[PDB]
Amino acid sequence: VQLQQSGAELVRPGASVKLSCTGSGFNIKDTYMHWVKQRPEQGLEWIGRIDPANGNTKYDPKFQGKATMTADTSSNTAYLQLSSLTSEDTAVYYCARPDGYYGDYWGQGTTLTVSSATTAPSVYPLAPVCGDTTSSVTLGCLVKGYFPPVTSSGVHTFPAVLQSDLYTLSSSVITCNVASSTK
Amino acid sequence: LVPGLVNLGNTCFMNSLLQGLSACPAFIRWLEEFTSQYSRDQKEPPSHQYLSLTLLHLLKALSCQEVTDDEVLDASCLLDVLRMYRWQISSFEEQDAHELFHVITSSLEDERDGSGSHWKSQHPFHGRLTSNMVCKHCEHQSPVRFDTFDSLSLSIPAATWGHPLTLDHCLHHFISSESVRDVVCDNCTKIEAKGTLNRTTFVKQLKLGKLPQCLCIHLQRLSWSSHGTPLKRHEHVQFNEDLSMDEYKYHSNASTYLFRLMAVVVHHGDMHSGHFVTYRRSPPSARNPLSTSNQWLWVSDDTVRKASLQEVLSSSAYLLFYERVLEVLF
Amino acid sequence: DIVMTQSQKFMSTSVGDRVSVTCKASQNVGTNVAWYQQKPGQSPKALIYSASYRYSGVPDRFTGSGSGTDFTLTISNVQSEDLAEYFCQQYNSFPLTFGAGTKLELKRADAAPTVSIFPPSSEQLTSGGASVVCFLNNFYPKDINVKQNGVLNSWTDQDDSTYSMSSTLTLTKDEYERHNSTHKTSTSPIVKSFNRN
Ligand SMILES: */C(N)=[N+]1\[C@H]2CC[C@@H]1[C@H](NC(=O)c1ccc(-c3cccc(C4(C#N)CC4)c3)cc1Cl)C2
Ligand SMILES: [Zn+2]
Repeated sequence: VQLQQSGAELVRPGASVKLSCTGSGFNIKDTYMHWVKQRPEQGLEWIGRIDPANGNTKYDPKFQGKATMTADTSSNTAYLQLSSLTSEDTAVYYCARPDGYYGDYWGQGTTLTVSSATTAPSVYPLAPVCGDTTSSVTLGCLVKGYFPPVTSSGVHTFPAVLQSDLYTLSSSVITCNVASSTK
Repeated sequence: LVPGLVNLGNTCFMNSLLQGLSACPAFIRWLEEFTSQYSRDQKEPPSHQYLSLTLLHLLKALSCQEVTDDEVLDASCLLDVLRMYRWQISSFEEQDAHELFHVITSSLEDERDGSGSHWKSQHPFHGRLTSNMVCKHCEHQSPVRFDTFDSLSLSIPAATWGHPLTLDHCLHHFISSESVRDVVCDNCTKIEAKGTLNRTTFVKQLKLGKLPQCLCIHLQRLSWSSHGTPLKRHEHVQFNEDLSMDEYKYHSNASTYLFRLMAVVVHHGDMHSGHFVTYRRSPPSARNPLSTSNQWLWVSDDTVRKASLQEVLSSSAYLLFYERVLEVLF
Repeated sequence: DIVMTQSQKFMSTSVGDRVSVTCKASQNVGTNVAWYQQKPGQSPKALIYSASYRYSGVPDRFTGSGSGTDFTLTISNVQSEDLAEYFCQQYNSFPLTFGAGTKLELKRADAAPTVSIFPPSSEQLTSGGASVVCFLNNFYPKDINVKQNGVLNSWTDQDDSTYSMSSTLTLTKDEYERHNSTHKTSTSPIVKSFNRN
């Protein structure tokens, strides 16, 4: 029994978006539903609450003139509409349906990203050849400036970082093996 | 086994309550105490106790086995004595088990005041609230003001997140009290340049001062809509057999206040079909009268049935009758 | 609005420890707090409601506690399933505000990092770039401080269990060859060198 969600997508700032959530073993008309935003620094933020049996929607007043909550019964689906986006709206958005015996149902996340973007990187090895064999030594490589998401022991891989409206990533351990990407 | 109570028509708001009261042994002992108490040197004789003897006569019969097999008792005698006090029913919403609980307690206070020359004891449902105010800006606090109760009548809160409702939530909603504004503080010596220390915001603090021996908790399930139509709350409120009341005490001390469930009055249906019914513990035997039981019962006027605790806890409670117990062993 | 404040963003634990995550409320929220668990790469899981009641399938390990304004979630006889982010949520007042979240972490004996830096690759200079990189691998106490502008840092989530980090500067061709000239376990920095040839 799942609370299924729509996939991710990208838009430019100033645009407007719609996200979707659908049931699979229940009718969303039975019980209230929430949407919450998540992003690593500011954390989890509740945006609003809908009673799918009618038009009643309750909002956090920071979102009230910018988010909009809707639903449909026959398609068993609720929609969240987002307006006039900025980089501060780049986040993961969850739906939630509460339950009294089990924990409340959450769906798989829906990621949303906004930027004045596509770019495939070039990968740059990081071998200290002019150094010394000193054996107990390490090597690595990096991929520089990519957009929008890219492809055994001894290895460590570091998460991506937005350099400035494009991503960078590196890993440590030339031999690399250890159209989003185009190897 | 307990005897049933007859009900032709409109008498089951009293049968359900009588089955609940008879499940509180402290209330029965208070009645045996109250109806036999007197003072020796006094010159006025005590005023007669029609209600407390009638109520004791019934509740003592409802805390033993039925005196002939499958007997059904008749509490219409109590209706007649309540009409010797100031009470008649005018409308349908006064056929309420909670209304009758207050009619009874109020009338027992009449019997108490009516024998003022003799010490008659106070009934075990009586308790006190404490109103208090603290200044947000300077932590100074006010003297306490008291209020009295025979039942904790709890409004049922509206859903925020869809988590299940609990008796903890309804109790905290009742005692939780708001911030207050535009209020003068004397420790702040405020108003204006007429004093010389730092209009303020207070916080109202409402907690429990005297906790009763028998605790009656009421869920306000029956109310009216905006435009004169009946509104019923069907939401399940999760309650437990053992209830801690330490979180609601005014006094900040370590001594524990713990209650054990004795009976649950339930309201079933809606208009035309509506009915009051009672879950309750079975009364102990004439051997071991002091050791209460763990076999529950479902009583519906003339009908009595064995019940499991899962059935009692899953019900939609209207009145919860709790009794003070010292420690957890059961 | 309700401000929910958890004490520490990270908390250390032994494998069979007794951990208590704490939260402070802005004022009396009654009994109306719920505790959530979230493993990385997954959506939250509700554990406790009404401050102390458990949901179905939640182990006896998880104890909710608190009333009014101060609350604690306790995991006792900790298990390797319990390493995750943990949130509190208040539902007394709209908006239904959450806490900041505490990642609880698995402790072993301390370890200092091993360090590396690498000069820009020829593929960079032959395309204008000149970024230089540092690796800071396998430190156990998570805290660091490392060294200007043009800088990027990236942290791993701890594994064997240990932390690891990358850091880098992102210069261009001419300025790189023009301007050629710590951890919980050390009193001094150990950043290595590169100069030229
Ligand atoms: C035996 N227990 N039954 C017959 C006598 C008593 C009941 C039946 N009466 C009811 O069930 C009854 C009584 C009272 C209310 C009531 C009480 C308080 C407030 C209201 C509201 C109004 N108006 C807001 C609903 C209703 C309801 C019922 Cl159904 C007959
Ligand atoms: Zn003051």
